[PDB]
Amino acid sequence: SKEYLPDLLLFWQNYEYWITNIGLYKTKQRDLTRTPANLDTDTEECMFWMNYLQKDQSFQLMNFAMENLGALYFGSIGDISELYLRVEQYWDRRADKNHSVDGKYWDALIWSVFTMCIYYMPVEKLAEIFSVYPLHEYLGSNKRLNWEDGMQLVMCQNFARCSLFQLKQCDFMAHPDIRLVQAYLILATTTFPYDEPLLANSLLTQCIHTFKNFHVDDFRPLLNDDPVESIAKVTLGRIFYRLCGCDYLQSGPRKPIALHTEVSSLLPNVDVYREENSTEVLYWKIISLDRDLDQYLNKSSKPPLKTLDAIRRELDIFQYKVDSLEEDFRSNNSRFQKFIALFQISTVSWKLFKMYLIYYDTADSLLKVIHYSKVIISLIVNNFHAKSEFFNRHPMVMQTITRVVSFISFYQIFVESAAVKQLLVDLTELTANLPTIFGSKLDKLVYLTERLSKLKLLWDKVQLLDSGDSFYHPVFKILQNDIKIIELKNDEMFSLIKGLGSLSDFRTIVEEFQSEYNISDILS
Amino acid sequence: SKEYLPDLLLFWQNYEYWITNIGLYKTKQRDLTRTPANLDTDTEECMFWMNYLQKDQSFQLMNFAMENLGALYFGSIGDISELYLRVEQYWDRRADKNHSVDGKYWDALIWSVFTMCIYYMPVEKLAEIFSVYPLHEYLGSNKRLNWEDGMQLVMCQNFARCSLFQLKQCDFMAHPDIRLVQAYLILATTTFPYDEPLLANSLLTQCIHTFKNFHVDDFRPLLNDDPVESIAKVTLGRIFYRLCGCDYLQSGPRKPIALHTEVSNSTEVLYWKIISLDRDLDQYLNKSSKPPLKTLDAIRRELDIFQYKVDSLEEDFRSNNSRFQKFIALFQISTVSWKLFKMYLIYYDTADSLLKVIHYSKVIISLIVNNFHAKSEFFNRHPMVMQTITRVVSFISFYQIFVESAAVKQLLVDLTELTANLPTIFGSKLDKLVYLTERLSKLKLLWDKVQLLDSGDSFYHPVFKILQNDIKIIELKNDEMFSLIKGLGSLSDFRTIVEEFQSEYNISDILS
Amino acid sequence: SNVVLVSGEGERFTVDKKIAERSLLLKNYLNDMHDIVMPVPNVRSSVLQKVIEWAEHHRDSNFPDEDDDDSRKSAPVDSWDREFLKVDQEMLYEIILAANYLNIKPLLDAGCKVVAEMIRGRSPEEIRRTFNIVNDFTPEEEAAIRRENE
Amino acid sequence: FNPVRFLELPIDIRKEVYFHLDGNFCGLEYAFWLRYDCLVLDCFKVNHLYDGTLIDALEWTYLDNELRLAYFNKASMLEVWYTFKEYKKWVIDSVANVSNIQFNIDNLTPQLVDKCLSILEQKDLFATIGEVQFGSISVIRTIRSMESMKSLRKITVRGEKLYELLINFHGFRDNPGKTISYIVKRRINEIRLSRMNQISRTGLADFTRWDNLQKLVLSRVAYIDLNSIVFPKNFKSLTMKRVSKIKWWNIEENILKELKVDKRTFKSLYIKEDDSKFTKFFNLRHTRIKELDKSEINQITYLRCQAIVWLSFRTLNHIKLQNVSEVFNNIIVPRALFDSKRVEIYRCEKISQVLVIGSRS
Repeated sequence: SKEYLPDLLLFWQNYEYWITNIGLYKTKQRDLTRTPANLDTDTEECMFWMNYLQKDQSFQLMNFAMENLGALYFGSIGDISELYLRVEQYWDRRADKNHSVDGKYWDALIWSVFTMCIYYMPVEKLAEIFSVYPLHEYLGSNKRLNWEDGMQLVMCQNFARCSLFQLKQCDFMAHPDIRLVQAYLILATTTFPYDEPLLANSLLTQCIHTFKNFHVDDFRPLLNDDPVESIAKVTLGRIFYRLCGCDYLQSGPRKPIALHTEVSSLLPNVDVYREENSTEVLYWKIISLDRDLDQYLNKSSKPPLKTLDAIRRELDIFQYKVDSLEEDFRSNNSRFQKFIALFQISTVSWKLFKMYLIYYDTADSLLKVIHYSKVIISLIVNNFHAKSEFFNRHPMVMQTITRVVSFISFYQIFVESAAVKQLLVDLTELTANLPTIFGSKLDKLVYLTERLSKLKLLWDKVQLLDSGDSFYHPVFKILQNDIKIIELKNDEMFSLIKGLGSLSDFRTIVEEFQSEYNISDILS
Repeated sequence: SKEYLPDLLLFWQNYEYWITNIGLYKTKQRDLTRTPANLDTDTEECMFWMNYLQKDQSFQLMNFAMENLGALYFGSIGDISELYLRVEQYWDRRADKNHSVDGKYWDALIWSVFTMCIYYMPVEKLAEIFSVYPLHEYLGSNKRLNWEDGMQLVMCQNFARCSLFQLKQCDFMAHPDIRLVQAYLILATTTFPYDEPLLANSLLTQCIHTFKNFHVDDFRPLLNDDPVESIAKVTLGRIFYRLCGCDYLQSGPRKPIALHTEVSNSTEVLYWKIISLDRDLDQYLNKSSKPPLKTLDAIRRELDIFQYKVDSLEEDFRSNNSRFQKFIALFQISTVSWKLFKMYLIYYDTADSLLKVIHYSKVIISLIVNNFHAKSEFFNRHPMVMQTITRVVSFISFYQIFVESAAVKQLLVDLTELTANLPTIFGSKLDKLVYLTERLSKLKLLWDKVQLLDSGDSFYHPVFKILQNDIKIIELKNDEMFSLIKGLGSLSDFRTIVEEFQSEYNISDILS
Repeated sequence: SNVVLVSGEGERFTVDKKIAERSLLLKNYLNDMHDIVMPVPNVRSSVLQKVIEWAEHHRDSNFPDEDDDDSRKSAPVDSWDREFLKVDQEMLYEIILAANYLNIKPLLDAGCKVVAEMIRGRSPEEIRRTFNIVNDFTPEEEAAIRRENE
Repeated sequence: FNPVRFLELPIDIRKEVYFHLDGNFCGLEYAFWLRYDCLVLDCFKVNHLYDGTLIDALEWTYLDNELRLAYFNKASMLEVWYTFKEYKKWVIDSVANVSNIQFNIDNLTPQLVDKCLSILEQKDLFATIGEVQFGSISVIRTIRSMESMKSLRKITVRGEKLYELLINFHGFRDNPGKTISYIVKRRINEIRLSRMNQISRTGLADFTRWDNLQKLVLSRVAYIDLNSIVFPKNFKSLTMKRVSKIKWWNIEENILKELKVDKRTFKSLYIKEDDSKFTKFFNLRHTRIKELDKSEINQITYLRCQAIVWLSFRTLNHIKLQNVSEVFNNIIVPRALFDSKRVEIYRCEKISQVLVIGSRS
């Protein structure tokens, strides 16, 4: 019999929630009796990584971001030609021995902008601007590494830490101001929310508290307002919808305080149909389609087909709006905006037809999954060319492939097909050719896929037993115990007790495979 | 006509929400272009102010807390003889070079306990323990200042700041743990929520994040549980109910992330039930609506039930912890009773209301004057008597402005005499309370010397326009739109009397 | 500038890009980056040739909308479409499967209207009196209905 | 015709087959065998499987001295009829809890409406019934029973005799038994109107009493006036079927009273520049939409124009229009409901002027 498949596809939703989503990005094994305390206070380290930079290097980073990366910061900070004055003021106020809170806020904002500049610059321009040598003079690592060898990410993470250190010098908890939130919306474009998810959740809770301090709900200005007040409300609305997007991209069992009062498209105090659609709320609408799909992962109920068909209709509507974006390609900012919107709309299409395949098994759903996987392959391989390799550095290409190359692996364990194997070969070709800036995270993904490849072999050599009621095989036990182990590793009761307390060949094959390929290797 | 009295008593709800609560205690005038961003991050300050404390002095602080302060820390840390081991570990580990995060959490907890010891200690033992002279050698102030001048408040603020500095060395943002909530609830016993208000709001939002990290929503022990887990869930329930209490004691416009999901071992449950009754009373300050009579009658019936429960409580004379608990519980239930009959007087104008207000006001005065003797003077240092006496003297002065009575006048003289006799550990809040009482008395003189007029539809008097402009100025001062604009870019004889009163008796003097 | 579709059997067909924009998939598979061949699996080449002929017919026809639920009910039974889909049933279902895969709403609507006219005018008391996929019907219940038939 | 390959055919294509096959299951009728088809049970299994977005016209009737579910055609001819245990058994077959069942008053007799409500109340449930179809003894009999009607979400009211008594706020009378009981008005999520001529005559069309409206349907009405109608808090949708000449909002008269500019000079102020980017997808071909020029206005004045547009347009998501054949006062809609596919006009060749305000950036 081949009727074990629908319950196993329904088990994929639980496995995708706990292994691929939570346990790979959003779980950090902490142990408070072993972490070193912050007695350095990041003072010597960020003192070095602040006086390492020079002035001409900073203005070249600003010119690079001015002519390339505008689709990321243009909703957050606005127009960056205003910020050249702030860079001049930083390089003039660097010699001052008494700083103000406002000046240090502007300095933290421009250091976050520099962190994004370091994250999205290709290795050739970064080697022509910066020098490899004094970092190896300082960091004490191996003196043979280059920028393409894994030292660009170290400089990016240390610039993010220096932005956070300049936030620490403000007493940012005692002075709530908007330059926290904007700075986080520049730091939420790197892999900073995936490096330290605990610190990202704490800063994001501070950003939610800082935003809700202003008590602004409607960003449509009124008729009895200062012109400055109306421009302030427009910029605050753009910051708000970018903050909602960067807020949904970190959800899970460690993020309890939601900002999600934004009502999704036609199932809620902020109904998102009333704003004039700029880039930021368009990105939020695509993230809202994503969040309306991926709430049924850990839930036991099944999604209605009414909802999935509404998602299909609105998916085609925003698909056509991306075509009718209509900007000038000579400035190439619209090129990167078009890539972001097109990759997100292909991701949401893929998740829609994955849920079509799993929950209801509709007309050629697997074939549409293969088709949109090939579309994602096309949209990533097309940017293997020159001058636009860094387009493959926006963090959503790390998420979506992690959703794809797991699932097409998992289905390959149980249903043998011809197109699926060639698609898995294409994904295995694509996974190694992703940029090396995702580092260890990228490495972990390959390990997961490799484990699933080995999980095909144990499916083949072992015969499926039968009890009449339910089915029994070691693959089922191992896939169950993976979710059991990672749900055990997200239980903070033992942290509470460390706080204020005083403290059959079936089983053999399962213990052999879990002793050989442990799932806890993917935990951060 | 004489119709201004009910609408003016309804105006008192608005004035009591903004001026006596948000303006005096919960508003900090900030300026970001002039405030020194401390690049040192208080390392030079707290390094000295932690080298000032000595070991045997700290153990005498812990002994005083064990003897006399149990009804405060029992909600947060339970028993303090269990904490002596952690104090020993800190004093042995202090001489090291490296440190661990869990140790620094225990250090933040015991420094918060030290702050609670300093804030409630009487002045004679505090003078016998600590010197006065290195304080003025560091601060550069007068050598002739004493503890009653205000140096004990300065030492309390510096210990709170050094506890926060130990929290900042933990990177408590990137490492949530339950000792943050306990070390904040010990710092919530003082007037640290009134020195730095939005810093306390940020710490309380961090504590709400740290609590909801655990995902425990029901605190009852099951059968298949580890008993350690059941003890942990009971203790976490205690911390949750007291955290709801200290959350309600910091509400307002500058704190929108609230924990109040609960609606309406025996002591903490009694304490939260009294505070929740207080919450259901004072939820009608900022609102434009009015409570029904059935609501106030149910509050009165439950008030009599908890009055009998406090009458069912005991007291011990050799154990001062029991008298401290008894005074706190009886003062809380008397404050809730006074606020209930104040709402009776304001909203419905029911007979036998003002006599009940004077009755429970004299009960509050008797509970304070009973502690004016020896051996129990520090009972008046709890923040609830500052809040309660602020509301009482404000409402009695506002009632004396517009309604004359001899018993009310003698009550006002008693409140005014007791107001200057409050201890000097409240300091600037006490001075601004005296200034607000003096401003309302001069407003009474202005009400006396100026005729009330009427154009045929509504009344007109300078007192009404001044009391309205106070609320309008403080609602203008509690807006962050100007800070948002500065963040985005760098972009008749009647009127004469009103402007002279506003130019002489300014409203911005009660702010911070 | 011509666009090549690929069938399931392997025969590569060639249409124009403006012709291929009748499909709501070529319009979103070719619009990746402007700085040519679309595979269509599991479609026999005769079926894709008929779909291509239908797309070549209505090059300048105003179809109602995508979300007009009442214009689909007030049905225009087009003359060339009613002449076109007059084939046997399996060819018709393969055309409808291809139109669902190619995301072409009007051909899907026309095919479903033809199948709706077929299923509407079934033989009264001849095929309607024979239920044939009998499940969640006991022999007791079927015997009760056949006893209640007289 | 083979009904055994048609059932192995997948779900949504078979749905699209039944989408054009709503009421006419046959084509006078041999109603004995027509119920027990596999195709009819397939229709109702798919119809229960989505939400009820197909035919959904399931009535309670008292036929053959029995309370049973019944489906009526578009011309109100009876197609199928189920005993409730049967429909429960095959809904359980589909799902491997019913709550959406319509209730006419117009397609019934009051002497059996009373018995239907009495035995339906006292028998087991008096629940699982969503819509209530009004449009006078039977009406008052139904009103007394709606207090126990736990899960209803819809009210349809027919022509103007019954509307002004029940729905509009104008009365405020002293008859509690005649009108609603204010617990049924809390869960009243949709309201449809039909078979009338004027909604706002003899008073004012004010919906302020009815809280919690997320949709509204105006069908087959002669003359309405949007300027007269006010709307509740938390109002979402607005759908209008085939109507005659109607008046729209006073938005253009408020822009004309803002800039202090004339009518003919405003007709040279409305640009028609950005009409070839995305509005060609709208397939209008009759209404050429027009916007305001960016060079002929300031920034803050344009934001104030948007603020004037959102006044008397406060909370609305989508406006759906069938053939209206005339609109008097100068359609000028915001782009935030026009740039997405929310403002949807479908069959209007007689309408010509659509103005749209907002940035298309």
